[PDB]
Amino acid sequence: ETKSYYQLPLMNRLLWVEQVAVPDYLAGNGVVYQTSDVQYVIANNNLWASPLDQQLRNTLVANLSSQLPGWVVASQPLGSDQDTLNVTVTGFHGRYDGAVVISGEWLLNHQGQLIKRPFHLELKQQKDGYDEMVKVLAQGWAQESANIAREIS
Repeated sequence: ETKSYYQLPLMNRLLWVEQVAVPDYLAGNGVVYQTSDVQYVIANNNLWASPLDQQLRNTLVANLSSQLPGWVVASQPLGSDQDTLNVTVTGFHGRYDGAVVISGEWLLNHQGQLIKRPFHLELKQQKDGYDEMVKVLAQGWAQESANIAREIS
């Protein structure tokens, strides 16, 4: 009966982070739990406090800002000569064995020059429950932000 809501915590050269694309199964209200090799279930009582695609974008901006001191990173356009970052997140969920999964692809554009990279991370949840699942998803999303920053540097 208890309803719980979740938020990912929020942490020159110009970098505009565009809207993060997510598929339908991750774009609902509920956090996703993969119950088997084939099935992903949307929780009914454990929900994102704001749209996951917005949370992914805002935390990516904050995470990138903290590791790129020579850059200005924003979710709103910054300048005509800016670089752009477009991300698709195809996995962002817990799994029946205690793993959490983060997957997708990012595309950096500098005046038409491109770097396009897939990502896939899997982390183990140490304690049970949706709180820990989301904590570990946020940790993995921060790790992916570090991967992108290392490339951007």
